[PDB]
Parts: sequence; C-alpha cells; structure tokens
Amino acid sequence: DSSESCWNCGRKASETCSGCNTARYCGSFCQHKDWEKHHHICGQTLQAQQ
Amino acid sequence: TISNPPPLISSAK
Ligand SMILES: [Zn+2]
Ligand SMILES: [Zn+2]
Repeated sequence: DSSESCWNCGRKASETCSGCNTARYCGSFCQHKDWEKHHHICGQTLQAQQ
Repeated sequence: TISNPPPLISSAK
C-alpha cells in the first residue's frame, strides 16, 4: 500500500485528481475535504515568481 | 470555503 489510498479518508481511493494527476480520492466529498490542503500543492509550480 | 477543484478521474482495469 502506497499509491492506492484516499488522501482524505486514509483507507482506499479509486479516483484521481485530473488537475495534478497525483492526488487520489474515493469520493467527491473526500477530494473537497483535503482540498483545502491539497489545493496548495495541486496545479504544480508554487506561487513565487510572477 | 474554497474554489472548485478540477474533475476526478476513475481508473480500473
Ligand atoms: Zn475517501
Ligand atoms: Zn490535485
């Protein structure tokens, strides 16, 4: 276990964040729950220059 | 209270 696991729940996930193609979630609610934290990462390229 | 994140992609083989 390492790639197959909900970033929010903490058990298992079958969906993947099409935005960064890195996040995983089992339900629309799961992605929103961690969204607050995940969104800081999602999109790649940290907000620094311009 | 946050924007709307991109859509989710379900994978399965
Ligand atoms: Zn979940
Ligand atoms: Zn993402």
